Amino acid sequence: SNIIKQLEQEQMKQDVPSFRPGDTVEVKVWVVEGSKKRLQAFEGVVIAIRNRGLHSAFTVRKISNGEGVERVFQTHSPVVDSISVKRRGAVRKAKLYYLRERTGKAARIKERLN
Amino acid sequence: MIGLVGKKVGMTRIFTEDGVSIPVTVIEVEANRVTQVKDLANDGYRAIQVTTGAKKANRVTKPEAGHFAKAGVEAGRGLWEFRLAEGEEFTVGQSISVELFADVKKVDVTGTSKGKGFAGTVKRWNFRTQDATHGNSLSHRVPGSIGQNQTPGKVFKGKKMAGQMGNERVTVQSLDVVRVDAERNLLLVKGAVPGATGSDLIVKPAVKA
Amino acid sequence: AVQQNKPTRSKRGMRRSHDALTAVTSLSVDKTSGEKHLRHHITADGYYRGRKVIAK
Amino acid sequence: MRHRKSGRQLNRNSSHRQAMFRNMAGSLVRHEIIKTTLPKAKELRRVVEPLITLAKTDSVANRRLAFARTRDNEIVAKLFNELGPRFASRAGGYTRILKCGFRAGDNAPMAYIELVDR
Amino acid sequence: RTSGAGGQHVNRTESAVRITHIPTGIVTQCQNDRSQHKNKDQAMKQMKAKLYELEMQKKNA
Amino acid sequence: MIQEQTMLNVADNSGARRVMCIKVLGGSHRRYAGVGDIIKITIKEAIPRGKVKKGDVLKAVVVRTKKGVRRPDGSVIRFDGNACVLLNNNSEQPIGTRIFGPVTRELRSEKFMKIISLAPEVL
RNA sequence: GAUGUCGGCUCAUCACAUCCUGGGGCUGAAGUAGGUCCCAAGGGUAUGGCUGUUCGCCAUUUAAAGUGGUACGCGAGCUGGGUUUAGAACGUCGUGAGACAGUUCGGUCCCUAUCUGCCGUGGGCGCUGGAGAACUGAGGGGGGCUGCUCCUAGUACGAGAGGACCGGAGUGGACGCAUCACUGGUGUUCGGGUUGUCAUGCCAAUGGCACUGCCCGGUAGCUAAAUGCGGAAGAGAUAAGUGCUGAAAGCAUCUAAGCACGAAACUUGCCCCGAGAUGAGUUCUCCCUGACCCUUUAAGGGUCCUGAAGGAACGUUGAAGACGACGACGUUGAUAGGCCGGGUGUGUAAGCGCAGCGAUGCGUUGAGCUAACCGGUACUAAUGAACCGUGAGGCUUAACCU
RNA sequence: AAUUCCUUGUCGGGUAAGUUCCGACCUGCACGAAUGGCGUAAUGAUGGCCAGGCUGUCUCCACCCGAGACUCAGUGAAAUU
RNA sequence: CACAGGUGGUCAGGUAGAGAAUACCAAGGCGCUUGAGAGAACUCGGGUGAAGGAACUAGGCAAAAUGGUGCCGUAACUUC
RNA sequence: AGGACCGAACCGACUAAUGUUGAAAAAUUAGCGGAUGACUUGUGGCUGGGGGUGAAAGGCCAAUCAAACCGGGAGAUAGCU
Ligand SMILES: [K+]
Ligand SMILES: [K+]
Ligand SMILES: [K+]
Ligand SMILES: [K+]
Ligand SMILES: [K+]
Ligand SMILES: [K+]
Ligand SMILES: [K+]
Ligand SMILES: [K+]
Ligand SMILES: [K+]
Ligand SMILES: [K+]
Ligand SMILES: [K+]
Ligand SMILES: [K+]
Ligand SMILES: [K+]
Ligand SMILES: [K+]
Ligand SMILES: [K+]
Ligand SMILES: [K+]
Ligand SMILES: [K+]
Ligand SMILES: [K+]
Ligand SMILES: [K+]
Ligand SMILES: [K+]
Ligand SMILES: [K+]
Ligand SMILES: [Mg+2]
Ligand SMILES: [Mg+2]
Ligand SMILES: [Mg+2]
Ligand SMILES: [Mg+2]
Ligand SMILES: [Mg+2]
Ligand SMILES: [Mg+2]
Ligand SMILES: [Mg+2]
Ligand SMILES: [Mg+2]
Ligand SMILES: [Mg+2]
Ligand SMILES: [Mg+2]
Ligand SMILES: [Mg+2]
Ligand SMILES: [Mg+2]
Ligand SMILES: [Mg+2]
Ligand SMILES: [Mg+2]
Ligand SMILES: [Mg+2]
Ligand SMILES: [Mg+2]
Ligand SMILES: [Mg+2]
Ligand SMILES: [Mg+2]
Ligand SMILES: [Mg+2]
Ligand SMILES: [Mg+2]
Ligand SMILES: [Mg+2]
Ligand SMILES: [Mg+2]
Ligand SMILES: [Mg+2]
Ligand SMILES: [Mg+2]
Ligand SMILES: [Mg+2]
Ligand SMILES: [Mg+2]
Ligand SMILES: [Mg+2]
Ligand SMILES: [Mg+2]
Ligand SMILES: [Mg+2]
Ligand SMILES: [Mg+2]
Ligand SMILES: [Mg+2]
Ligand SMILES: [Mg+2]
Ligand SMILES: [Mg+2]
Ligand SMILES: [Mg+2]
Ligand SMILES: [Mg+2]
Ligand SMILES: [Mg+2]
Ligand SMILES: [Mg+2]
Ligand SMILES: [Mg+2]
Ligand SMILES: [Mg+2]
Ligand SMILES: [Mg+2]
Ligand SMILES: [Mg+2]
Ligand SMILES: [Mg+2]
Ligand SMILES: [Mg+2]
Ligand SMILES: [Mg+2]
Ligand SMILES: [Mg+2]
Ligand SMILES: [Mg+2]
Ligand SMILES: [Mg+2]
Ligand SMILES: [Mg+2]
Ligand SMILES: [Mg+2]
Ligand SMILES: [Mg+2]
Ligand SMILES: [Mg+2]
Ligand SMILES: [Mg+2]
Ligand SMILES: [Mg+2]
Ligand SMILES: [Mg+2]
Ligand SMILES: [Mg+2]
Ligand SMILES: [Mg+2]
Ligand SMILES: [Mg+2]
Ligand SMILES: [Mg+2]
Ligand SMILES: [Mg+2]
Ligand SMILES: [Mg+2]
Ligand SMILES: [Mg+2]
Ligand SMILES: [Mg+2]
Ligand SMILES: [Mg+2]
Repeated sequence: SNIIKQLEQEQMKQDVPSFRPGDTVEVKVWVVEGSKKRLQAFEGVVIAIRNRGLHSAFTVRKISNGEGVERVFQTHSPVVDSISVKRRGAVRKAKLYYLRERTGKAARIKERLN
Repeated sequence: MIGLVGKKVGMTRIFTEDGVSIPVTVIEVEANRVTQVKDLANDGYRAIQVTTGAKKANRVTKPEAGHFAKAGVEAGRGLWEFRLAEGEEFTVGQSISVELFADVKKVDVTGTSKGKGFAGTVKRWNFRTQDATHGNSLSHRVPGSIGQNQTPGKVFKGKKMAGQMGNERVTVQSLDVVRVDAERNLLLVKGAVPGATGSDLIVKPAVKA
Repeated sequence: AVQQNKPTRSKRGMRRSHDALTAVTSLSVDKTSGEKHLRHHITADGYYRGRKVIAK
Repeated sequence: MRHRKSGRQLNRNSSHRQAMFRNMAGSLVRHEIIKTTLPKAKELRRVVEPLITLAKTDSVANRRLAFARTRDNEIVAKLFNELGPRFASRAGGYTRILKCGFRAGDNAPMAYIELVDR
Repeated sequence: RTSGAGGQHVNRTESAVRITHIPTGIVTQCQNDRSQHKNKDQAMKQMKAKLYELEMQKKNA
Repeated sequence: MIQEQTMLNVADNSGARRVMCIKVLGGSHRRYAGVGDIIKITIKEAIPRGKVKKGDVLKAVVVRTKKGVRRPDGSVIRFDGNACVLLNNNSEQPIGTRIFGPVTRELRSEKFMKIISLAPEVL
């Protein structure tokens, strides 16, 4: 209700950039090893977005060292330091789950040039 | 220590600065008014009766109205009792706020679990279903055997069978108190507590510790 | 499965002790036509709460 | 369990329910009062009233939408030419249900459902 | 129970006998007779014969 | 989420190409093994001149799963296949000398420091 | 005048002759690790290969993979591989029909629960005027498992190798309870793509049917693989065992008098049910303060008047529910529908314009549509009434006022 | 071995593990040459074993759509005793 | 039995299709002689399913899966 | 050309589930085999009970088959209940 909505508004981030499925994004996240805390960059195609307020999430898919990796980021998590859109993709679906069966040329996404 | 009566508002998350998401239940604990104090001389045991919330004046019956009026408090939506330790002492009409849990680390939350209705043995007691194929006849989710032969020639009491599941009093123990918000009358506890959204909860300091 | 012994008329009556019907507690009286009707239902003449709701 | 679920199955499959409510909405718009069973009337509210809310605003898109909901140009025309203007100021509740006893054939609870300005 | 037990009796009765020599691990088994006692006697004879055969094999080696 | 009969790829260069989980170690009635868990494997396919031969039984540590792992903030990392790294029965140290493909932070233990150091990328 | 069977499956329940975990004695017990016996039944006590198998062997685990009873538990619960009819064949026997604790291939498993029992859920009356609540707790049930790592400490012990007791912390397996914030499943009630065909006069745009035609996403709800929590600590009395003081028996002696320890067993502590606990309990509050007549004259029956507190009924309903029941609400109202705004999902509707020969693209346009969600809103339906329930509540004896 | 009791014979293959299967061996309880012997392409709703695909068969079940079961109105059996 | 059984011949429209298959239709004929609700267990008939993938079982039973046309190409063995 | 191939009608009946006081005294649903032949089907005919007929199962001969049904001998006989 209003109580929960208030508790979530006071936590939600304010600078989340606009991105859409098919966009290529780079997400800088905080990696804590021993005592040192640094940023690791995960770059790939956004294949799913879940708009749920504080509980918003998005899935990014990349091909790292010959293996397909999908990572689901909680948008307002403090561990997600930064999100930047490196390329705008032109798709017609909200969820690009068909990309899991495609590799190389077949997985190309046309650029949204406007 | 005594507890409080609250309402289950819902579930959320709290993001700590070190990147941890804590699942929390939000409990709206408004002021609890003491409507009666019981002692050894008159009642044989030491406890306080409290009420909370508000009720329709035309849905408060005259017996309830008189009981509230003797205490001099507004009619709440119910009455609950809390046993008193020998140190604790309250007075009729006193109001107790969520600040009582300011220094409490863990709590026990009791509520009426969500009702499932008439439930089968598979759902209610985690019985294993019989084979779905391989000739099985009409006996896919049935209990199976329910006893031995002529000895004892009966079914034992407490046999696990199908029946009403849920809609009963359930207590979850030793939940962390994530946050006590006095101004909003909020108790944020870590984890899930019994009952649906908008149900009554009884929150006590943890008895195990 | 079937009975080993014939049940009695006593047991039959005991079972049927809960089969009794309940008469309607009371009938409402329309404020305009004066006709008795089931509460929250229209009358036989097409009246409900004093208003002619269905003609004929 | 059916916790927080809406819609009556009415001992029918989905396509049958949809067709029956399309027909019943057409009949209710045509005659402005019909006699059906009480559960069917309570379900017919949730179908007919959005049609009138749609007909409140007259446009080609809305007319085609109303046709898709109720495949009858007579009902579409009556909606958009009479019922929209008739119920323009009314917020909701364009229908009322009056319980009217029990059906002789099967003791089914019956009710008239009619337009509130009839 | 013996294999291919045919009848209520045979299905129910424990007639087959197996004898295992713990030091050696050699096992003999008999289920030819309806009587457990006869099967045990025959299996004992076979076990004695197998132990003797093992010792004779060692000596011949 | 690896159980018995599950076929896994090999993330090292020990020579195996396909292995099969035959036991999830570490507890009675234990069902699944996630990333960072040790399983008993048999080698189903191997390269001709590898350090291991088809039909061998040894241990492995699961390093990639399709079910994925979950981080404290609720995030989940999923891979496209199930991959493990072979280990000796006794020492439980990696057999190969190279590790192929990314591994996760769940291996950050004094037990699997060799795998962490050799991994191309740690997530 | 019929008590169906081996094994498996589902579900068990008890014993103890204890497999693990708990306690102890002796040891040919240095430590680690064992042997053996005593106490202890609280919990726990594998997955696979082969075989119809029980058994067994084998692989790999585990703290452990206990031994038994229960019609060798359990077919009006399932199965039907073996067994066990009728077909057929091999070996073998018989001249033959046929036969084989020889083998081989094939071969109908019914029952709508009356009673007891059991799991749940109501109705009636009772509890001594009626009623609404909150309790107490006699009693009953649930729960009770354990690994590994680290510290103590490379300490005690040991020639070395190796390597503790006691105590403390962390993190797991299995199990159970709850919940849906996250990750997911489902989501024939939301959006879209698309094949065939038919129809809406036609175009365009839509609808029907083809398993939701096939699909791709997905709200609410339900849900696990998801994520919170639990087993305890403590106390009492003990088992085997260890003792103290101490005679009988000048010594000795744990015992006879007296005293102290002593375990997952017991009884509590934790959770749930619980006053039909007929021994029906307690507390708080509310309501009812009229007259008359008879009889067999009393816990008697009428007559009139009166009809309370409250309940029930009806209606709108509900994360409550098979029906009952339980909860919310009924105009002095947010109970449901609608409506409004938001959200969410889907993915840029139609119509028009432009480009293109055209399929189509672009713009308008993140457009359109959007269930169960959230916040509001009396527009619709929750009607005044009526119905049940009474009129101060027995006797005896105490104590107190009187 | 549709035949072998002993017997899950022994050895090889296949599997982490194989009383089944395949290849040998010969010690044929109790094969054997028209109640034919030994082969054999093709064929088989024929028996056994193995692999790939594929999956709720299973780990371990969850949700959904319908027909019943449940309630109301009408009619209205049965075995058994 | 107003019974999901059996019962010979003749006729043979459209679109897609090789087709008398199959889908939607025409002419024509029907909605199957109890309904109304609700939306428990359980049974029946379907749909979908994370990770795994025969670990199930006597046995891959059941289910899932494959599926058209044209072209390329196709092993042992063979009675060719 | 073919007791050729694929596949409807047609003829059958290999598997499973359902049903088992059934919709049905042998079926339904999903699959399955044959489908120019030793094929299938209509009408009529003939073979008769120790008889027929049987690509052989003691199968079939009117829901009856190691000797059909109906009537008679007949109140067979029953050391049995
Ligand atoms: K009727
Ligand atoms: K012990
Ligand atoms: K000992
Ligand atoms: K025990
Ligand atoms: K055996
Ligand atoms: K047992
Ligand atoms: K029985
Ligand atoms: K009885
Ligand atoms: K969820
Ligand atoms: K969901
Ligand atoms: K169409
Ligand atoms: K002494
Ligand atoms: K009472
Ligand atoms: K409303
Ligand atoms: K557009
Ligand atoms: K447009
Ligand atoms: K939108
Ligand atoms: K032979
Ligand atoms: K001959
Ligand atoms: K064959
Ligand atoms: K004859
Ligand atoms: Mg419920
Ligand atoms: Mg059956
Ligand atoms: Mg079934
Ligand atoms: Mg009755
Ligand atoms: Mg609702
Ligand atoms: Mg019905
Ligand atoms: Mg008898
Ligand atoms: Mg003992
Ligand atoms: Mg005991
Ligand atoms: Mg105890
Ligand atoms: Mg087998
Ligand atoms: Mg016995
Ligand atoms: Mg047994
Ligand atoms: Mg038995
Ligand atoms: Mg039985
Ligand atoms: Mg059999
Ligand atoms: Mg021969
Ligand atoms: Mg057969
Ligand atoms: Mg049965
Ligand atoms: Mg107990
Ligand atoms: Mg939610
Ligand atoms: Mg989803
Ligand atoms: Mg659609
Ligand atoms: Mg068109
Ligand atoms: Mg049509
Ligand atoms: Mg359809
Ligand atoms: Mg313990
Ligand atoms: Mg109930
Ligand atoms: Mg949106
Ligand atoms: Mg459209
Ligand atoms: Mg071998
Ligand atoms: Mg052989
Ligand atoms: Mg001869
Ligand atoms: Mg021959
Ligand atoms: Mg043939
Ligand atoms: Mg009836
Ligand atoms: Mg009929
Ligand atoms: Mg017919
Ligand atoms: Mg045609
Ligand atoms: Mg057809
Ligand atoms: Mg009918
Ligand atoms: Mg259903
Ligand atoms: Mg089903
Ligand atoms: Mg779907
Ligand atoms: Mg499916
Ligand atoms: Mg799956
Ligand atoms: Mg999958
Ligand atoms: Mg696979
Ligand atoms: Mg197997
Ligand atoms: Mg196998
Ligand atoms: Mg098995
Ligand atoms: Mg099959
Ligand atoms: Mg299929
Ligand atoms: Mg042919
Ligand atoms: Mg054919
Ligand atoms: Mg035939
Ligand atoms: Mg068929
Ligand atoms: Mg053929
Ligand atoms: Mg015919
Ligand atoms: Mg016949
Ligand atoms: Mg004769
Ligand atoms: Mg006679
Ligand atoms: Mg005579």
